[PDB]
Amino acid sequence: SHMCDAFVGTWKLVSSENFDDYMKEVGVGFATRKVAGMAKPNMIISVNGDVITIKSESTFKNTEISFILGQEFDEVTADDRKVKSTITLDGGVLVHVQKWDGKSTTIKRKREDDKLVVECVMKGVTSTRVYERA
Ligand SMILES: Cc1sc(NC(=O)C2=C(C(=O)O)CCCC2)c(-c2nc(C3CC3)no2)c1C
Repeated sequence: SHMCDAFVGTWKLVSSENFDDYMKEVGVGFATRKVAGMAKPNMIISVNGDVITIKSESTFKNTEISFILGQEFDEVTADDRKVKSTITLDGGVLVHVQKWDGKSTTIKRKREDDKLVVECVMKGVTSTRVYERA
């Protein structure tokens, strides 16, 4: 058993708060925000040795990242930003920092009761996206 056991599985989005404003702050344009706003992605998390994989599967777009904790990687986001990402575990919370064009956003993923709560922060704007097991 190990580092991210309680994260592993298939998760479905059940609620989203303040996501449009988070997207605005990140720079997403109108049409993408509207289509992104409707999506109910599945989040699929797996671990194989030191490598963690997080897939996002939806109607719009399927994306995937694989990474080692603390080791920077290149990532193309759902809104087509080319970012440099680093994910660490801080007190049981996955902390994902994306850097691009002198900007930064932080996405925190944590287990709370039977949910996986995703908090997305850019400058003063927070969006909370709640997932349940599928
Ligand atoms: C079909 C989907 S899902 C999704 N984003 C998520 O699902 C996101 C999260 C999650 O995994 O819940 C958590 C992190 C933030 C994003 C987008 C989308 N994000 C963006 C900008 C805000 C980054 N632009 O588009 C689309 C088109």
